[PDB]
This record gives sequence, C-alpha cells and structure tokens, in this order.
Amino acid sequence: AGSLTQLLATGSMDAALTQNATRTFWKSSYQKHSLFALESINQPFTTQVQFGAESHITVNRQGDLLSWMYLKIVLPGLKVQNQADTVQPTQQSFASLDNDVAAQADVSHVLPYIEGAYTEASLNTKEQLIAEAKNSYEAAKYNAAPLPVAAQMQSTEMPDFDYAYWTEAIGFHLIKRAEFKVGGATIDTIWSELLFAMEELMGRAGRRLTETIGRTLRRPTELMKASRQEQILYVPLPWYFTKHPSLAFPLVAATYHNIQLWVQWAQLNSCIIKSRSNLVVLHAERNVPISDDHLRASLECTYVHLEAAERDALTANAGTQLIVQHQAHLQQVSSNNVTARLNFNFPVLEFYYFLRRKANKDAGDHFNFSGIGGRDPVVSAELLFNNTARVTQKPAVWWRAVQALQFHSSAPLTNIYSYSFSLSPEDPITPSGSANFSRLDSVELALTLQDDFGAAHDANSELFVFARSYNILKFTNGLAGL
Amino acid sequence: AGSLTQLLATGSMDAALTQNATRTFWKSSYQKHSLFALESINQPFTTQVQFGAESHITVNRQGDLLSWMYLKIVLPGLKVQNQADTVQPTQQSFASLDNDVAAQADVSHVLPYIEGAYTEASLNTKEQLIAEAKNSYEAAKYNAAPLPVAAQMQSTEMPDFDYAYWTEAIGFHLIKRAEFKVGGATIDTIWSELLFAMEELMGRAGRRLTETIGRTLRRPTELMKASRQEQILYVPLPWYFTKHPSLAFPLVAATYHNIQLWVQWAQLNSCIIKSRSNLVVLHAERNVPISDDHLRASLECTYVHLEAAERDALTANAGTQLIVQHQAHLQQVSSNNVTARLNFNFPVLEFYYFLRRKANKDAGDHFNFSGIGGRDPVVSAELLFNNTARVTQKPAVWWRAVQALQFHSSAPLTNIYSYSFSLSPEDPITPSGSANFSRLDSVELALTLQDDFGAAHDANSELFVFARSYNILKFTNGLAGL
Amino acid sequence: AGSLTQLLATGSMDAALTQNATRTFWKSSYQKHSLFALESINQPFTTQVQFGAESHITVNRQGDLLSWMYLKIVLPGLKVQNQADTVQPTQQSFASLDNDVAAQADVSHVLPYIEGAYTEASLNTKEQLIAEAKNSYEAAKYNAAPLPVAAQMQSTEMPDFDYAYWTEAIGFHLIKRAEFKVGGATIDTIWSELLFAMEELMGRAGRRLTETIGRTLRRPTELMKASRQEQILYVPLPWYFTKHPSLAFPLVAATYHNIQLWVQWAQLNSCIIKSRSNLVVLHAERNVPISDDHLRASLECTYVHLEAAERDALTANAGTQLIVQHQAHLQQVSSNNVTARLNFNFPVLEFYYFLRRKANKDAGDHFNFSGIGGRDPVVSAELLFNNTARVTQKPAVWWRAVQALQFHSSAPLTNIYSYSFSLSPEDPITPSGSANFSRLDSVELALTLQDDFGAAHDANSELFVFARSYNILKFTNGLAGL
Amino acid sequence: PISDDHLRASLECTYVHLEAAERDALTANAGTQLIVQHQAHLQQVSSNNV
Repeated sequence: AGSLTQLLATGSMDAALTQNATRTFWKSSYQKHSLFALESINQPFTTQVQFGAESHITVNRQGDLLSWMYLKIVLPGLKVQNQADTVQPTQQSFASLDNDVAAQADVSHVLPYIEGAYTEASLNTKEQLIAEAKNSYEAAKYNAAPLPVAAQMQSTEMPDFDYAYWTEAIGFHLIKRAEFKVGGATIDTIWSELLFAMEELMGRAGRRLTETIGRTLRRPTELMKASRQEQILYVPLPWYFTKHPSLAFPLVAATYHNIQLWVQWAQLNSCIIKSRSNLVVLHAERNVPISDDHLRASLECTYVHLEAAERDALTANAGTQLIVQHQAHLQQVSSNNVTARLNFNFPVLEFYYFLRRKANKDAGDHFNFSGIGGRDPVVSAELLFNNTARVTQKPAVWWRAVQALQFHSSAPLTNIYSYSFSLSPEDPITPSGSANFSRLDSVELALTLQDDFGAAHDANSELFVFARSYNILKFTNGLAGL
Repeated sequence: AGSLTQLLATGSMDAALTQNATRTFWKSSYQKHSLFALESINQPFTTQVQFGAESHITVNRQGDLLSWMYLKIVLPGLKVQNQADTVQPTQQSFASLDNDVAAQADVSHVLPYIEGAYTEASLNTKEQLIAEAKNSYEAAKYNAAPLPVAAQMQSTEMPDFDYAYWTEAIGFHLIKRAEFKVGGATIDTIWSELLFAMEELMGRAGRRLTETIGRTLRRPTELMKASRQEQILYVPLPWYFTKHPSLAFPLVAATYHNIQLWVQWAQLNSCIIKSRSNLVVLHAERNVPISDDHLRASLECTYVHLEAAERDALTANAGTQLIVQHQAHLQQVSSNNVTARLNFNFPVLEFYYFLRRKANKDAGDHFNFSGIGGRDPVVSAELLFNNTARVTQKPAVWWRAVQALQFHSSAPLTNIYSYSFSLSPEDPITPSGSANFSRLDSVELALTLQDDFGAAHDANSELFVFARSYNILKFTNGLAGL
Repeated sequence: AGSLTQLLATGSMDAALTQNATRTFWKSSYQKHSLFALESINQPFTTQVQFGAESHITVNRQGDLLSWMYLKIVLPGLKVQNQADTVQPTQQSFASLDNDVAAQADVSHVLPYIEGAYTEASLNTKEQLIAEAKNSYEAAKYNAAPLPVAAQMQSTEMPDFDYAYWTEAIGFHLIKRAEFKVGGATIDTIWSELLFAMEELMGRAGRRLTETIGRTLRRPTELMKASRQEQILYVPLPWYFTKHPSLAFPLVAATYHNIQLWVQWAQLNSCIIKSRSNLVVLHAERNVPISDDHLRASLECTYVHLEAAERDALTANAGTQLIVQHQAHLQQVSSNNVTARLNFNFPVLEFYYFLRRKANKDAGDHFNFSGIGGRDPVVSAELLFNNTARVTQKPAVWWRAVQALQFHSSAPLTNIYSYSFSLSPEDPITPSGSANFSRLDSVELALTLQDDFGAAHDANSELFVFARSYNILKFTNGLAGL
Repeated sequence: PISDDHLRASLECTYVHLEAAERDALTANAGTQLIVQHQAHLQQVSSNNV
C-alpha cells in the first residue's frame, strides 16, 4: 500500500522531473559502434639517444589513428667503486649526500641566530645549536612556537654502505623538453616540470605514475633498491590526442606531413645522486664508468585500425579538432617579491606555477618545490589583468589546495599552485571557460615569497609558470596545421 | 584479412549496437558554450566572529551567479606555560592527556574482570591487570580469543615536552551549525558532524579535505606541529549550488532577497587539547592567554560573471532548481537498545547515522564515533515504515561498508553508517530514487548497540541521524523561495 | 570592459563551439524519473554450506529486478592449542610458518651459488651464506648489483606466541568458483583468482574491498588480529547486472526460470595458516577442532520494486541485454617458455593473465603472483592471431602497468597482466572495441618467464588466463536465454 | 673493445626505369599481384614427443 501510494503521490512539481520519462533504470539500452582494433607498436629513435643531447623520431604510419604515446626508457643498473680503485677515475660530477647543498643552504639562513662558539663545537653540539637557532629563526620570522630539539633531529636512517641512485621521478626528469611536430611545425611542447605538475594535479587515485616514471614519493631507500638493476620506464606523453578517443590524431587525414617527436634529454650529472663525493658510478652489468651513451629510449605508440567505411569518411572529412597547447614562462628569482609577466596567447583554460630553490636543484632533488626548511615558498599571490586585480591577494593554501579541490582530480603533495578559468579544465572535449590572453595588454602574476627566498645560497632560484590554452588543429587535403 | 573480416562478421544482433552509428571514436565533436568568467572574492563577517557565539554575513552581489563557498578560518598558533609562571592563570578548562577520560571510561567497563589487588598494585602491574581484564571482558562479551598482553600495550610515543593543539578536523568542529538563508528564510542547514560524515562517504581519493580542515587522520604529533603556528583553513560549505555549475545560485534572479550565511561557532574549551591539566594555553604570537575573540573567519565566494544575453535570459526566467536539503535527528543514548523516530519530511534520498560516546566527546575527540575499546558501537540495525520492516535487521558492517560500496565515492574510516533510497545520491541534478517521509506516519531506526553502551561513564552518549531530502527552490520576479 | 570584450571577441572558429549553445552553466536542468524502491534481503542457501563442498541457492522473487548481489560469509574466530594437550589431535594439515615452503623453494634456487660449508654452519652463518648466494645468483642471472647483506635480512617481527589466521583475502579464496544460472543454463562463471584480479585492476581508490573480503595487503599481524574473533565478510559478486542500474536482471521478464547461484567452496586446509606445525586449530567460541561444517554463508540480494506501469512495460517487452561473460584457460607451468592456446569464444573485450608459483600456493599465499624472490615472473609476452603477431614481444611492465594505465581504474599491486581490445572495458553498457575469438583459428599467448620458473620445487606452477566477452541475454514470454 | 655501435648497414635497391607509355599504363592500372607471405610458429622443446 505504501510503495504504490508513493507512485500515486505526484503533483505539478514532479511533472518537470518524471512526465514523459525518456529513461528507465530497469532496462539497459546500448548503442552500436563501428569496428576498430588497437595495436601497440614500439619504434626506435631516428637519431642516437644520449644524455644531454636532442633526439628525434619520425612516427611510423602503422594504423589510421594515433592514440596513446609512451616514451619507453631503459636505464642501466648502477654500482659504485672508490675513485682510488678505478683505472680511469675521470667522470662527470654527481650530487652527493656527504655534500648536502640543500641542508648547507638551510643552515646558512639560521647562522645569524646561532648563539655561542659554533666553529669550535663538537658535531653533536653543532647539531643542537643549529636546531636551537632554527627555533629562534622561526620565532623571529614566523612567530612560530619552538619545537622540542629532539623532534627536529630526524635521523634519516641512511644505509652504512656505498650506493648511487637515479633521482626521484627520473622518467620525467630525463625529458627536459618534448615537442610534437607535424609537417615541421611544432603543434605542442611539454617540459619535465610540467609533466610532474600535471601528474600531481590530474593523477587519479590508484593510477599514479609511480613505478612507470621511477617515483618513490621521496623514499631514498626505494630509489637505491630500484637503481641496482636495469629499469624500464613507460613515461606517458599527455598530448591532446591521448586524452580522449575522439581526439586520436588522424594519420590518414595528415598523409603528406611527417609526424615527429623531438626530445631534449637531461644531462647525466643531474640524473644521479651518490652516498659519497669520492665514488665513481659504474654501469652495473658492463662494469664501466657510466657515460652519456648509456641512455636508451624508444617510442611506444598505440595505433587504431578502422573499418574501410570509417577510414574513407575520415580521409574525406577529418575537419577540425579542438586542441590544448602548453605555454611556459620561466624566470630566475633573486628577491622575495616577484612579478611574472605572462606573455601567453590564445584562450587560456588555466595556469600552474611553482618555485624551485637553487639548493634543491643542485642537490639533485629536481621536483622539490619546497621553500627554506621544507616550508611553503609562497606567502601570497595576486593575478592582474591590465593592472586591475582579477584575483586579489590570496594566501598560498588558496592557490594550492582550494583551486585543486575545485578543478582537479587530486591535490598536489608538493608546493604546486594552480588557477582555473575553466569549470572542468581536465575535460579535453568540452570547453568550460577561458581567458583570452591574446586580448590582454598585460597579465601579471605578483608573488610574495617567504623571507630570504632567492637570497645568498639560493640566488637564481627558479619560477615556473605553465599555461594550458585552446587552439584548433585543421586537417585538409592530406595536410594538418594550426 | 582478419581485421577486415571482423568488420564484415556482423549479424542481426550487431544491428542493435552499430546500425546507423551516431558516434565515432576517430573524430572529436565539441559543443560551443556561452561566455562566462569566475572570480573568487573574500568577504568579512557582518558581525563579530568569536568562539561559542553566532555570527552572520550578508553575501555581496559581486557577480550574476554564486558557485563555490568556503569558510576561511584563521586560528592562532598555540603555546603553553605552567599555571604557576602565569600572572593571570584563570582560563577556561581544556581536555588534557594526563586526564584521559576516554581511557578511564574504557577501564571502568573492565573493572569487574580485574582479578587480584588492583588498588595496591604498581603502575606497570596495573597496566598488566587491565590488559588481562580486557581479555576476560572480551572473551565474556564477544567470545573473543585473548590477544597477547604485549600486543595490547601500545605506547603511543607521546613527546616528553609540554604542548597544546587544535582538535582533529578543527575546521569542521568549529562549525557547530551553519544556515544558508535567503530573504530571511532558512534554505538549508549543515552541522559539524554532518560535514565530517559527508567528507568520509563522498570525499574522493586524492581530494580529501585533510589540510583544508586541519585533519591528520588521528596522528596527534601532526596536530601538535600544525598548532605551533598560525593555521589558515578553507572549509568547503557543501550547499546544493556548490555541487554542479547548473545549480549555481542565481543572484540576478533573487535581486530583492538578502543572501546570508549564519554560523554558530564551537566553544573554545572544546577546540583545544593539552599535554597536562596544569598548563595555561597562550596565543603563540601575542603571548596572552587564548580567549574567545582570537577566532577569525571570513567567507570566500566564487562569483560567475555572465555575458549580457545569458544574464538577461536568467533574470527573465530563472524558473526552478532542484535542491537537496539536510534534516537532523539528535538523540541522547542511555541504553544498548535505541529507537530513533525519524520525523523527517519530503522525498528523502538517503540518511546517515553514527554514535559518539560521552567519553570521546569529553576527551575532545569529537569525530571518534567508535564504541568501547575502539570497537563498532552498533551490533545491528533495522529500518521500519509504519511498524513494517523496510530493511530487516542487518549487522553494522552492512550499513557501514555495503551501503558505502553501493552508493558512495568512499568507504568511511570511522563508524559512520548510511542507507540510500537513491541509486546515485551523490548526483545533484539527476533524481535516482527516494522515499517520501511526509507520507509515512512513522519511520523508526531501531539500533542494537554493543554491551554497556550508554551505561555508567557513557551515560548521555549521542546518536546523530542526518537525512538528505529533495525540495524545489523557485525564482520569480526577483524573489527566491522554497 | 575586458570581460565584455572577451564575449565580443568571437570569430568563425567559435561558431563551431558556441553558436546555438544548447547548454548553460548558470541554470540547472534535471530529468524526471519513474518511481522505484530498493530493498536488501538476506537469503540462506538451499543446500548445506561446508568447506570443500558445492552449495546452491535458488534466488527468491522478492521484487521486479535484481541489482546488487553479495555473498555474506561468516567465519568463526580461531584459537590454537598444542597437539599434546588435545583429546582428539587428528585434524587436516594446515600451512605453517615454521615450515615456510616458499622460502625453502627460494633457497633451493640459490643452493648452487652457496660457497663454503653450508651444512655444518650455525643458523646465523647459514642466513649470511644464503644472502651472499642470493647476490651471486642475481648477479649471474640478472646482472644485478649486490645489495648489502643487512638490507636482505628483513626480519618480519613475528609475534613470540601461538596463533592461526585465515589467509589473505579469504572472502575471495573461499569462492573457488561461482556460477550464475537461469533456467538450468549457466549464464556466467567467476573464479577466486578472477575476483582478485578484477579488484586489483577495477577497484577504485577509497572503495577497495579490503575489510569486506578479509584483505590486509599482506600484513600478517592484521590477519592474526582479525582471525581471533568471528568475521562477517560481504563479497560482491560482479555479475553483468550488478554493474549498472539499466542492466539489473529483470525477474518479472524471466518468471518461468529459476535463478540460481552455485558456489564451489575452498577446502578448509587451504584457508588457514598457523605459527607452528604441531598446533591444532580450534573454533574460538565452541572450543572444538575446526571442521568443514563451520563455514556459514548466505546470499544478500538487492531487489528493485517498480511502479506498476514500468513493471507491466518490462513484463511485456524486456527485449535483450548486452552481457559480459567470463572465460578461463588454466594451465600448469613446468618451463620458462610457455604457450597458452586461448580457446575463448565470442567478441573478447580484454584478457587478464598471471602466474602462481606452486610454493606460494602450498604456503597458503594464494594471491601471491610473484616469481622467485618476489621478482616479476614474466620477462616478456607476445600475442599471436593465426601465427601472426597481434602484439609483438613486450616486457612484463608494458602488460602490467601500461595496459592498466590506459584501460583500468587502478594499477595492480601484484603481478597481474592485462590486454584490452576495448577503449573502455569497464563501461558495462557501451561497447568500445573487441576481437571476435570465434573467428580466429588460433589465439596464442606466448610467455617468456624468469629463469628456473616451473623447475624443481616449483614444478606445476599455475598460469591463469581469464577473458571478458560480449554476449546477449534475451528475455521472451517469461523465459531468459543466451 | 668491440661494441654495439660498430655494426654498419645500408640498403642496396635495384630500381627499374620505364618508358613513359608503360609508366603511365602502370600508374593507371597496376591491378593486383599474387604474393607469397611468410608465417612462423616458434616453440620451446623439453620432450622427445612434440
């Protein structure tokens, strides 16, 4: 009686929701689709792959569309030997944990707050004086309550043996820059720092790229274990056509253009960290000093094979694809107040920004976007259009956590900040907002950074700003162009 | 030959799926949208913000729609001083870890199972006798196999120094109640306990509110670290209009109504936990005793600016929005059998329920919904409509884990139970089932709780029941009303 | 001036995106739906439930559709007693940690690399010699750099007391096979190993089945704690009709067919691991030796009640549902080169494969798909259609991580490999690609495994291959059939 | 020491140049060629019966 009465208890308001219902929950409807197949094919680079060099590949035409694209990287296992035991000790310098430049830079900021005879003190007494000076510095700069000295003395249990390892997220770090080219024109460009920021914000829970890029979430002991043997990494290249099947790049519609991936590789000296400064780093299998020719890479492409009728239709009329392109503003930081002039073009969906200390970069911690003592490097930021506040001054947590909560699949674990003009900037096919930067005379991101950011040992810290913008790729008569 | 043969190998069954295909995977189609912009604007309260008080803000009209809404809370850093060293030691009492009322309440239930001279025993001997009595209690009540005494002796390594900290998820705890008002009518009401339950069930992986609300997942050492300095929290207010862009509140259509947020704040005594009972809690920067006027809050609103044509269309005909409203049944618990009479109205989508021990509340652990010794407080529950079982007796795990698995984005880490009448209760725009409680003469939730729940030291434990219900908000001639 | 200028700054390209816009972000539209209700009902098996037996249930007709289906399993708490203290010590043998067959099998592969007097060595000296021989084995087989001996000596801190526990993910392990039958015909079949693989790949972040199936992510101390008391598990049965509301099984349309669930239960000897070989395992409450009749299970079904008009429409014309069926190829492995001949039928969406060592199975670690020393058991795999490479030789990481990244909600934590022909194999209602195996004369999965896989102590290791295939379920005149 | 980069290879192809009339005829109607393709079955052997 009650359940039937609920179906009868309808009024004029229910008519807007349920009158002439076009859907039922109790019967499945499905759509028929055209026939297609997927094939994954690995392809060698057209030029030699080496650390610090640029390499390119011309993408083969082994199907009708191009869907997924992965850079397959093979890194050798690492071993170490004392320089005294080596017949040829001359190698490039690597970052070493016995010379922690990041810890030395952090100590340099607290030196003015050390009370007593620091120079003559025992090692254990120096560690105590540094921890007390950190409390005095943080009280003076941040009105922070002092932490117990014992809580600041975190011994990272480092192993009592010699090692070397590939840096955190080495699969991204290796790709300093990649360019997707069609007919000799650059269609899009991605950077190592952008790839990491995109994975932090858009990386879905349970599908994080951890193993696929050599990322351990800053657990040095896991990087050491992984680096003792050969590593095979599959780094996704997040081009517009890899984001949705309807955006797959129509190879058949671009028949008269070569499709190329160009990759600028990281220098070998930046890719490795060692336990001690006096160690030589060896290729674990070959027992020779590690060299720039030990980088191996290939391109793994997923091709789509279409039925003849769909292939012929796509060849006759591929039309236009909405694309997202990436733009970059890279700036050196030497002061706590920084203004970035964002000379980006087109309808910008969103931008990302973050800072890297010089000391973190020099320590080989390339994706450590933290400030001094691991703090947030940004105090506040403001966004100006034509000297008018588009976003008034907001604290770092608003740009990092509130923007990520509103617009992104994930909140960043590092100090990555974002701002979206789009309601859904991760939707590759549905435009949901933008600001046209080609119609603004000035776009300025004004930053107030933490105290002493870009001073002394951190002179030439880096500001990264990346923007995502809409453009249109047009296919006509076997040619493709922006 | 094989791939072409697959496209030809079609029969009468494939016609229902692929005949006259209206979609292709090999060409992107996109829709054009109207022009809009988003602006985030921070606004002060109209009344003073203080602990234990009620404050309100009249929301400004700085755009055409209202989308996201965050309560921006600023909490001072905490320090502690001995009461003997303080010129004015008189402060409100705070929960203290040297007087663990929750642990004392748990010990009180096992006192009848202590064999031997408990009163005269050494401290280490008392801890042994309590762990043995816990085994005897759990064997007698639950037929549990005894745990090794050493496995029950979990020392939480508490630091050997003085501290105070803000309670777990302080950003939610501060909001005892918030009311969204339009034209003086309450449109919706949210509670601290509901906000926490909603984040447990609907909080997406990689987008949990942890830092934004001061939540550490019960790691006291992280709460201590965070509480030594100023904290800025961004607490999302999950109103119907914050859930989807098409539900954004049409400011232009409600021109003759004031929009107000009212917030009832938590008492300061409930917000802080200290290491010892004899400590005074100080504002870390000001070096004065912490007081009710040290709470600071503002409202951060995201406005939408529309193109004139869409703004004019929305002003002429905003029509009706489907809304979700929240209802609450709050009850004291003094027995292991509890019947809650759910006097909720309208088409209910779902309800949540959970229990809080008096001892957990008094210990300042406001979101600890566990039973005695951290067990599940519910043994079983039944749902009755007009004295007829709508859901027959089911064990706690069915209401907690099976209902969350079927209908929610996440399973709760705490003892939160749910039940959905909707197939998709997290979809804000598509009704997918409900029960109309305004047409039921009685709705009863019958609970069988764990043994001794609501007895002795837990007299006046709390039952929370929250329901989500459909209603319609109508916009007409510049006015808005339910 | 700028925001209005952006709305005016439109060209011929914007017309494809925004001309005649059919959607606005500033007004919600909702659809009305038909009236329905959900009811969860628990039902006993029609036959006795026992370990190692087959049991069936005839599903009741308590609503119009069948939606969710959970196997509710109740396992007793475990206790242990010395065999010498037991009046009837005769019980089935259980795996024991004092006889670690998996560790003994791993040691057997490194015996040829032990230098010195192993047989006469002290226990601590034998552990050192085994760790050194592991380095020599891994250097010889994999060109691995040696790990420090201290880093290989992981003591799992096992408790110094007697225990027994239910094996990891016991809720899946108990279900050796389940069959969904309609009118005496098997519509679909699921296996324990498939259920685990499906949860690894398709298990969403924050909705993992951990507690619901007794899974701890290989933390033996948590399995021990859980196994001391009665456990209630809710194992989801992932049939086609549980995946989407529009696929709910139409009970009213199948009126003349009995609906049955058949379950083949695991043997009791495979379900329990004990600290020592000389222990008897007891039912914790009853204080009797654990026996095959101590398994309890029931079926929890969610019924849908429809409004009379929708019920009558569905009875008159339920039509056809697209279904996914599961197929299995199970093979013994006795060599490092393995070819699996996949005699699957119908349009296959995707397949999963993985290996289990005999030693891992015999140790009671049923979901440990790792190789020797916890390594990846697959070096490479190739997929052939009619002796032509459909997927050329690819390394294990491509089949495990790249395929999961492209097509699945999660990456597997275990050595589960997949390959999809579908762009969205987790979409239950939208076909997005397949390969028709009923039109291929041969489908071969060729595997190169790690060295010594399937040799000596691992003779009769297992290869599992599972495929997901499309079929059609037809409803006509109160009958249902494939 | 001999290394993997010491392999050198190039492709030597014989091209046919046709008279314009035959080239034009072939461009207009090359039709179909009968081809022979190669297929492979590769198997490991661990027993005297295979």
